[PDB]
Amino acid sequence: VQLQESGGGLVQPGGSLRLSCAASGRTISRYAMSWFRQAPGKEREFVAVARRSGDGAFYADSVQGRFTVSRDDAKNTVYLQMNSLKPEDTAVYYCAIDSDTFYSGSYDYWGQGTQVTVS
Amino acid sequence: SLLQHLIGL
Amino acid sequence: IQRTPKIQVYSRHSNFLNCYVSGFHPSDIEVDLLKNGERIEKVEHSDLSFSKDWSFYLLYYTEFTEYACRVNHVTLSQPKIVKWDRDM
Amino acid sequence: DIHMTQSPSSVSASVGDRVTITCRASQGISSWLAWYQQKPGKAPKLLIYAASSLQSGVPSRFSGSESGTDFTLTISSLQPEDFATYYCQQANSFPFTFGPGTKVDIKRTVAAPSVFIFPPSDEQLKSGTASVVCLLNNFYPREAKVQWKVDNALQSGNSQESVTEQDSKDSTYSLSSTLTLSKADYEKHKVYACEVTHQGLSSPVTKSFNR
Amino acid sequence: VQLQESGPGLVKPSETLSLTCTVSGGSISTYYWSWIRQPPGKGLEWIGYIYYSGSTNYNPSLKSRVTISVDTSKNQFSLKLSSVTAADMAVYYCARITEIHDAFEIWGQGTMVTVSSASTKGPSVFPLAPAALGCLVKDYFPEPVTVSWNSGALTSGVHTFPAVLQSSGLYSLSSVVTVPSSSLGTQTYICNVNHKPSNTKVDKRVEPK
Amino acid sequence: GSHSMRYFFTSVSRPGRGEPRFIAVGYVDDTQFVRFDSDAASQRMEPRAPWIEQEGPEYWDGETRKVKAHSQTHRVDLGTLRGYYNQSEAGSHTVQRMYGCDVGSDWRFLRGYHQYAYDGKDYIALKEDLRSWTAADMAAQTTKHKWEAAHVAEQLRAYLEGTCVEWLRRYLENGKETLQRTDAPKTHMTHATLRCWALSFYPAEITLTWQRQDTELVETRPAGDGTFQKWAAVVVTCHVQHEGLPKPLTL
Repeated sequence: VQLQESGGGLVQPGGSLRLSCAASGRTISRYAMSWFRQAPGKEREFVAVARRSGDGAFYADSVQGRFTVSRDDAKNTVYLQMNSLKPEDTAVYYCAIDSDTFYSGSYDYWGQGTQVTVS
Repeated sequence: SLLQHLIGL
Repeated sequence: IQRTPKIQVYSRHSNFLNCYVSGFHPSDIEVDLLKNGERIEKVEHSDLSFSKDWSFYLLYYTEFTEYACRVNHVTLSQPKIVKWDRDM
Repeated sequence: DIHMTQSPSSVSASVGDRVTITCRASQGISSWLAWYQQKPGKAPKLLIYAASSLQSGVPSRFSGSESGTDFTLTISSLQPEDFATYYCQQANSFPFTFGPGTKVDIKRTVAAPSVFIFPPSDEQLKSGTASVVCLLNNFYPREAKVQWKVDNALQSGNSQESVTEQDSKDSTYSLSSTLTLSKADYEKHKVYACEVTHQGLSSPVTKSFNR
Repeated sequence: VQLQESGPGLVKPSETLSLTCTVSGGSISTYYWSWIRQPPGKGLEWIGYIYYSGSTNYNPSLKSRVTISVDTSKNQFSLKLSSVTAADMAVYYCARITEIHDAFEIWGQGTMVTVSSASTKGPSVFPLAPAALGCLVKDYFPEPVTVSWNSGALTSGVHTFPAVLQSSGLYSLSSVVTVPSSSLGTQTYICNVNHKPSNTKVDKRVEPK
Repeated sequence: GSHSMRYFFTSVSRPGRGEPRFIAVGYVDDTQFVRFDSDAASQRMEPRAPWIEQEGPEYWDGETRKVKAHSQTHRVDLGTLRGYYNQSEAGSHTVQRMYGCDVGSDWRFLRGYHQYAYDGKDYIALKEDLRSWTAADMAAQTTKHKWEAAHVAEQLRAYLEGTCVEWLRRYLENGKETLQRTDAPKTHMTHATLRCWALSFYPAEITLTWQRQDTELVETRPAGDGTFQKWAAVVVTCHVQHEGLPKPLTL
């Protein structure tokens, strides 16, 4: 499975943006989708998870309320409708596949990541 | 009085 | 599975005009008591019950003093008007 | 018998949320479907019978529907007392069959587990047995995996796990994995570790100690 | 009504499992009185129901092993499983079937029946030295053991996990506290384990090693 | 004489018009004393007799609780029978259930009834022995095995020989003025065609014959006041047998 990131750029504080992530290869219908964030000079930080249709979505705390994650199994794409942007949320966002039907957080394939700069 | 205990077909 | 309604228009003895439709199937029936061809609004009906052959019967009654009873059923192609005969 | 299925297995929700739980049947079961609520340690409580009717005393926020070969349990305006496990039971043909059960949790921000490992005590090593305990603390959601590894070798069968019940203060879970070895087998290995994977972690976290 | 199970919780393997469910607040009457077992961790399984006349409808999966009886004189119906193996270890609920024979309306409190040929054993408590510290209550029979930290204090960060059934038939649970690392030396930590059936009271002090 | 307490239940599936139209009607001989229309605003077991009003709460609350159990059973049974016969979902079908108990001059149990129907055709019935079932078609054999696993006949026999008889006796005592009444028909003739009018008789069990014979007789019909009426005609002696006349009446 190949995951590609696109849909970032530079935003003003308080704005909005929607990341896209195309899933090339298998069809993402049983594997939950994830979003992350790695700041410069910092480790990765969980942001949001999109699970199978009907299994709900979960978000971290620095992104809750303002962020919402969507998935499109037919188009093999996941949309991160991240609104209310602030300068803190300035880092590359990733895509992680959950190759575990039981939702054990088995992230094997990862996207390239697209930088999301707020200024 | 009505039959208290019923069962489906 | 459909049986045509057996229609009876009669009075108890002011008065009451009963339109007894029995032996029909299914239960969905349209009984409209007519006064000189005009439907009577103050018409009451009994509770739907069936017989031992599973055929339904209903009693539509109204207070009255040329009356008839127009009943429409699935079996009947067109509404059937049975005049209220005082000798029947 | 008629095997019964439920969807989804778990529903993480919050207070005021609308919760939908789906049930299915292997064969046609007409509309003879019942819904139960069961809190841990208590007997199940019937909510909806015949796929649409509400049991007396059950709050009106619980609703059931059936479209075709499918049944739905709805909780509009979820309340703090509605977090439990829900079962669908068929009664079209004997025997009575229950569904697998769907658990509804109190949703919260994702928390990665804190992993602590515990070497076996010396007083236990003198009894001819050794036990290694790996602790997973304060993680959400419940779905976490702990794999035991000694000398970089995965194990199976010789481990047991226990999970808490979503501590009411922060609505997080806790897990403990026990590795039951023998005094002879324990002394034959140097490094003992547990690998933990969770949806809150981008990479697995391993806690290890040296004998 | 109120339903209460009155059966022994320890049945030896390959022996007859006798459970009695008393009915309070009413009578056996014409209701169908079912036996439902929910094994720990899995869903509910229906054993069968008894009518007051003794006519019972068994689950065909265990029809040959299950004997369900009714004692309407004493308002109690009984379950008599035979040749009981470890697969019969479950929480046995006695319930009343709904008046349209489709659900179970009134339930009993439930009784946990343990299938094990193990005698009563004392809990051997072992410390879990460090952060997080605890003590492991290993190889005790039967359940339960109550673990408390510093008598009645230390109610924050305490995680007492449910006990597991080992391969030898003896239970085991672990209790862990999450005290701050700044009080490891100044503050002492002792976990008190109380097993009433074994008349065992162990106060093990957990210190860093 | 003999008495019975029949209970007639009708549920008609409405395609796209909501829940099935369930009408529950309780009968003691030829007197309806209770009713339940699911489309009514009351949503209770409406009393249809003056004597049944003498019973207050904790009886209507119980009758209502059991009649919505019949409504829920019949609504689901409509979908079970639609799948048995592989029918479309856009049609309107009917399920009819009749159960009751007969008694004698001693008011002891005489006979028990429990029959089902689908679209006016017999589906299942309790045999006279009250232990076995007479399934009509192969679709009713599926019901037979399920109802024999559950010992439904034994529960039904317990109701029919037990609760039904004791409740009918209570009804026969609560409503002794009306349930135990017996009115001789007011037979009179009209004027070719000769027709005799049997008027205002209870119970509905009547017999009319002509002897000097290709007669023209109609079904007995409800007059609406708790009585019945009937007539027979022959184109050109009218004999009537009713419980209100110990001796035969010739017109």
